[PDB]
Amino acid sequence: ARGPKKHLKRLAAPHHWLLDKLSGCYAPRPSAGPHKLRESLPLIVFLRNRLKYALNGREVKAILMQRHVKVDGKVRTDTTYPAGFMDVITLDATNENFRLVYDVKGRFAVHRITDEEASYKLGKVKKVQLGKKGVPYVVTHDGRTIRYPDPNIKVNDTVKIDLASGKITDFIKFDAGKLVYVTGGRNLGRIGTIVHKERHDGGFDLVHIKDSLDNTFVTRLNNVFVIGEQGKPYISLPKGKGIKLSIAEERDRRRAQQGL
Amino acid sequence: GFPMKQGVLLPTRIKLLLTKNVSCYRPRRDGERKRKSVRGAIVGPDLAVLALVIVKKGEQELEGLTDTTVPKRLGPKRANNIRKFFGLSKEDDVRDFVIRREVTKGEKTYTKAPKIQRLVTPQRLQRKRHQRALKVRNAQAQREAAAEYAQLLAKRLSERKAEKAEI
Amino acid sequence: GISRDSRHKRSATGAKRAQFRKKRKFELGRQPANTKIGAKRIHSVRTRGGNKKYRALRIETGNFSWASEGISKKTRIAGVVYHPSNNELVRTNTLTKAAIVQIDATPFRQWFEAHYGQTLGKKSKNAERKWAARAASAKIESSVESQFSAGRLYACISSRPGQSGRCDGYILEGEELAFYLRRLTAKK
Amino acid sequence: STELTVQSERAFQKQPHIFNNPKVKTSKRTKRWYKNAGLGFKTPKTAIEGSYIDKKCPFTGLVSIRGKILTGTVVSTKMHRTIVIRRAYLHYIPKYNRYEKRHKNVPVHVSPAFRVQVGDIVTVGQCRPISKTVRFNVVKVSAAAGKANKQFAKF
Amino acid sequence: PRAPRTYSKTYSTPKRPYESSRLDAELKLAGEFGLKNKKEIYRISFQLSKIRRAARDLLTRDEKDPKRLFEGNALIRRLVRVGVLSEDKKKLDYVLALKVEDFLERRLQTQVYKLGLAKSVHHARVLITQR
RNA sequence: GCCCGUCGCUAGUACCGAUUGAAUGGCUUAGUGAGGCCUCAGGAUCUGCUUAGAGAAGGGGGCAACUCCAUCUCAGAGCGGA
RNA sequence: GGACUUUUACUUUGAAAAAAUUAGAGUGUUCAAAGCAGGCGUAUUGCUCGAAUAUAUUAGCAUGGAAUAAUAGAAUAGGACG
RNA sequence: UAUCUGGUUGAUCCUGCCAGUAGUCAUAUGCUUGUCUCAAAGAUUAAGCCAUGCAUGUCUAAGUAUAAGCAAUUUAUACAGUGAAACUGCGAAUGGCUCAUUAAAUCAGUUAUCGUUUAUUUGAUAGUUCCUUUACUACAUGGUAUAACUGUGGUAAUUCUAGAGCUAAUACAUGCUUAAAAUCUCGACCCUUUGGAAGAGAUGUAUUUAUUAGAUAAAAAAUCAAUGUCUUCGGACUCUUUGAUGAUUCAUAAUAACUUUUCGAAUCGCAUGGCCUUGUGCUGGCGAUGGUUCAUUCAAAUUUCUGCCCUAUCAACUUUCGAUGGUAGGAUAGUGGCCUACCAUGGUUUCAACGGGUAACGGGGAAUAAGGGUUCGAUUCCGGAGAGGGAGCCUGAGAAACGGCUACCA
Repeated sequence: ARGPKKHLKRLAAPHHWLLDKLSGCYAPRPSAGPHKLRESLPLIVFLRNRLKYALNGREVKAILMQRHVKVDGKVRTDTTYPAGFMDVITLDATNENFRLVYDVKGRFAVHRITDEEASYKLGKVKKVQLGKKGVPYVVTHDGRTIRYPDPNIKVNDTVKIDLASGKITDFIKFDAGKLVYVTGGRNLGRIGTIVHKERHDGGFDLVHIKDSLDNTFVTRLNNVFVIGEQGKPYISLPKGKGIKLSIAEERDRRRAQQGL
Repeated sequence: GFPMKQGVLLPTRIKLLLTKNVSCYRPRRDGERKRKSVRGAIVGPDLAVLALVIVKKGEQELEGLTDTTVPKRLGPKRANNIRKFFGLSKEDDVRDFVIRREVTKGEKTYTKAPKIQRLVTPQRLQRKRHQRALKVRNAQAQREAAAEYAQLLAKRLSERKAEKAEI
Repeated sequence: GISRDSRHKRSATGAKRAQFRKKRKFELGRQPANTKIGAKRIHSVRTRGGNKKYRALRIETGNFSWASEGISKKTRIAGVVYHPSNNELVRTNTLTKAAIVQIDATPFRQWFEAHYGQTLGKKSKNAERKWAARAASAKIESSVESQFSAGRLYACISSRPGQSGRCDGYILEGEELAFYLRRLTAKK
Repeated sequence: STELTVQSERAFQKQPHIFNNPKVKTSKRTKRWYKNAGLGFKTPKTAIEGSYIDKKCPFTGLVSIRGKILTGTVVSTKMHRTIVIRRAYLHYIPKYNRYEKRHKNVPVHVSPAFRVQVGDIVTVGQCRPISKTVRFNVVKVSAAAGKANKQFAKF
Repeated sequence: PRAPRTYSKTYSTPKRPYESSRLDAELKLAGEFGLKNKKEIYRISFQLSKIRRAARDLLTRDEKDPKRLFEGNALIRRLVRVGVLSEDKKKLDYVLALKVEDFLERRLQTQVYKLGLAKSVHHARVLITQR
């Protein structure tokens, strides 16, 4: 249709942003970046709609232009910046450090971390290819292009990044029995160690997963992100740790703690 | 009121396709062409005005022409243009020969000179120096990282020889 | 202009196809170069997303590779003498891929006489060591050397002249050369 | 289909960039290249033995099998190096809660490695646009000849 | 270009137009409770009729079906919170029973009377509506 | 008792029909073909690189012979560009 | 990793799956159509529950079934395994 | 939320339609109309025609200020505050509107690019640019030609512009540069062995061609042509390097070349200091804009499977002037009869082709509540198409754009 779309009609905007059906008309269209449109999160929805640090999007823009926010180490002035998974939100004033990881509902959750944890990133390798001048390279889910990796790193493995520097430090391979975070589908936001990989050549490898409640589910290799060992992630999970309570269970819990 | 146009011939009006960077037409948008009327370049009775230019002066002074003289409103702004209006050789410092313009702010006559561009300056030399410096630094950087991967691969090969020695 | 869509043109079933939408810029084609021999004239064409194509119209010199000798020189293209698509390209000496032309031979002569010390058709100590080291490698081939006598070498174009502005190609050799040999005389 | 003459075109049929040096006296004349489709598809003997050319061959040509893998019944082999196959099916209609016999004739390339005949059930693999109608390539002959010789003569 | 500000209606309307008996009963409810519209009855009888529907559909489900459990019990607790469903009869077979009168009797209209403050449902009306 | 058709009057609808009747729309033969785009030529002017003269400038460093780089100016000849 | 496999329909579970819309949970917009809010204290420098679930069939993928109903095979043995 | 009722008879039971009844995010219209909230709205007919206004522009300490601009002051005799105009850059290819065409088209659910283009954002990425190569080529930085402006003007008339005179660049056109190493060729000589060598040239990246490497299906041998590293001088060669995909002639690499030569910084802003051999020597901080290639993101272009309303008073259709396929080429960003040439005779059809109709844009959907259905969707989201009708095209990463141009018709 004659060229690049510049607007986003608030109604087509991804639901996991939790934007109200009315009041307004448009949404922030995530800038070009390290993350796909429908799995990012603009700074404005985070600062304003997720953190209540703002009301007018204009005020968000000001706040931001004041260099307060910084993502993964760089200041960032983009109002509708495509911040997404594993990214490190950093407020030097207020002394707050955030990491963007999924709920169990499927949304991005407000998660407060250490100042120490906020100095290294996790990154699922999406591809690893030989480069020009014979220099091999790995590229992870967030478009991070790191050269000279370990000759034992394949696709779908996961990786620990410096943030303050570029070098990959530690890495975990995609084996059976690995604490895995589901990043897509409606089984997303859950966590559960991996069971077994349905192969299928040239047509979507299915991944069999099991959480710490002996609940099982499948997905596809795409939505699967490796994050560690049994009971031993490499990042700070949030309240619930991807176990998915049924409607009746949730009903029971939220009306269990009820004594005013 | 239609304008002539050098190189059409015909002592008559013709309608041509006019483009960027060509007479009797200034565009209003990128690559905007327009078909406009234009008078020929051959003189005739239909001409209201004839733009002529003196090549040689006769034996008589013409009133508001030969008798009088107007100034070239501006002066040399680039470095070597200044160095060539007078011809100075890249030596005599250009910052004195820049024409300065007086202008009386009522009871405060002022002195304003251009802003010499293409001038070789300290800060330019500093930036240049930084270019070459940074370039070489990253060169050796990438070289040493290359040596590093060379080592890792080498003593990985060594661990493959060691492992193949185990079994 | 020239559209390369498939939206015109009958369905395989047969039916006439309606006119959905108008001509789009991206489905465009452009005119053939129809490139010929002699004097360098090449026009750059602006394509999609920048990227110039080079369109040779008249070309005199090209880069030709002697496949089995490991070398490649730059010679003057003498003339088209065969073409599998259209005979009209031969009568017109129009330059195009897969066209069979005759090149100059003399730089290839100079190289071979300077490399083997043997000379086609029909002193320095180090160079003697080399020319002696070689041989059992100077057999050429009947058809290639016979080709060398007349001083014109049957070559096959492999570059796209109306595309790259280059008229490169290889020398004919073996089964291929035999084919175009039989073919090129049996129609004369 | 093809058959005979191999070099029966105005141009010279040769596999691209498969140099066979004249000087180097070989006893096979011509150097042959080939690969494997994948997905389980055994590259037939007649493809590596043979001396055809077909750039639209999955096993020796310049195409790649990827996407859909279908099967069908050969209805047409009248053209050259290409066939038409009828894929039948049944269509569910809700209001009546019943089915109806439908079909589609898919155009598909067939390499001179195989030897097809009308009736042979065949397995094809989707490739790139080969022709005006062709997006599939015959990749396995599941049938045979429908017990042809089993209609022989008296005694 | 904005979102649809959704809506719906809250009343149905009798199929037969002039069934004298139903007119009698409807009238009785009106005068007894101090309603100005037959609509005020229709409304209720529609609301109720949706409940009952949701009820029937659950009753066909298998006992201890997750949806029957969660939603059925949710509906039940809902019909209790107001004052229509008794704590005695409290397992969605009475919600298949029920009647309009039980809904009618729970209005502020009805309560601001039934224990004094009014002496008539009409004085209840006039009081309520007058701030 | 009921009842069928020709025939007669008022209203309405549709059919057949000289006019080889008319109107709109989509396709379309043949002929004529504007226009931008491509291409062979064109050269109002306006410079370009190469060859050499006539007057000064700046020195690779010398007692005389010796000798490079940048710039500008007019009789005059080759190789191409806009 | 090497070597080959008669083809189907049916049914199950699952994945892949925008929102709004519908069905529907929670929250007293004073009620209500709605909205996705809100609720709590130290109401002088916080506390905190959410923003569910379901349907989403035909075709394509994936997985379990082996009744029903088709299909192919060893008779001029040109058969089966070794 | 599974209901009927009035009308053929003298009366009866039927058949059967007419009429009654109820709703419609369903239009209109009529009579009446007081309060709160919510707020659809020139779609239907005429994608009919339109007066006037407005709806697209845009500047950071950081490309270009000698406004004969304003402000003055706080140093500022190159400039520096602030800033009209003009240049340059990006944007105007989104938005908004309409439903005219469109019936295997669009759309949808599902796919593919081992079939391509992509501004941007994001992460990566660059020591080679000169030349018989000591009496040297600006790099302490090479060339003009222009607007604005001044001034002279033309027409009834426009966002019309002519002749003259000035002047900028991150515009235009040029054009130097930096380490070590090694690999290939040639090769002066010296000297016969089995042969080894001073020093001359080439080797950034991109582009075009040819060639080679890119192993791995479990394990061993002889010979010919070349010819490598170490001699324990008969000879051995031992450890030997391997990425990815289901799949490649893939990524990546080497050889011989090729090119009216792509790129490799003649740019800007704040600070202004280190270190002496005291040369305006040599260094040195922060980030701005740019710059080739790869990745990323936003895209786009095509593309597999299956699914559309009425119609037989449409049964055969398709190849004129491509219809279905093979070869080669051309053209494209690229796949392909997309086009050309040669060649063949193919392609669809009662499982309904082809043709006609549609008051037909497709979908999410909507109305109607026993179920199965019936009916509808121009219209707040998504996809497509158009800008009075047609074609053509410039600019550009992206348009066959119309609040762009060109031509024809109205």
